[PDB]
Amino acid sequence: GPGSDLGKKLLEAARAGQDDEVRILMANGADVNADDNTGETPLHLAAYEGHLEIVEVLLKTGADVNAEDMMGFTPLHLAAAWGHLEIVEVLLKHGADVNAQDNQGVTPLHLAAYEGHLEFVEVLLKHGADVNAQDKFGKTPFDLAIDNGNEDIAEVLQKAAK
Amino acid sequence: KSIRIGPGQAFYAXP
Repeated sequence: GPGSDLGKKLLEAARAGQDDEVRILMANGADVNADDNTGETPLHLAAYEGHLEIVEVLLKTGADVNAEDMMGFTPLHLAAAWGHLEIVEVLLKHGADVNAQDNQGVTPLHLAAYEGHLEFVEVLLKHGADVNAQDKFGKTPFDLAIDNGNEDIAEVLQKAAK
Repeated sequence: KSIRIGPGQAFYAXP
């Protein structure tokens, strides 16, 4: 339909870190929540690529903070997995579902636990992350952490479980 | 397995 090309230009600009182009395209009515071939919205791609300024612009111009792509990822899943703490916090401040499950039952806490970033685990726990969530294999974040040598996280997750 | 999640990459993706 009309505007589809603006949405594709916006998706590219958010993926590529083109701050000014994003602003131009929004001022021209581009669909902030258009999605690409795998269901990524601009907010997904900005969070995936670590583009904090664009994440912020997209949120203020109406991005769906809890949009899901074809794998069930939300922007928060991608920001956690790729170690963008400020984006994780901004996303949560704007209503990101901290316990969002992708199509395999993986939550952001699972991801932070597996990757091994203690501060990400603490942030998510502080915002109500579910220590008891089980993915499609019955694994909790604890299971992922301990299975990946992230002992300090496993212990923090254990104490939270009590 | 391995590989971080991404647009076309599930968390559980084969070996």
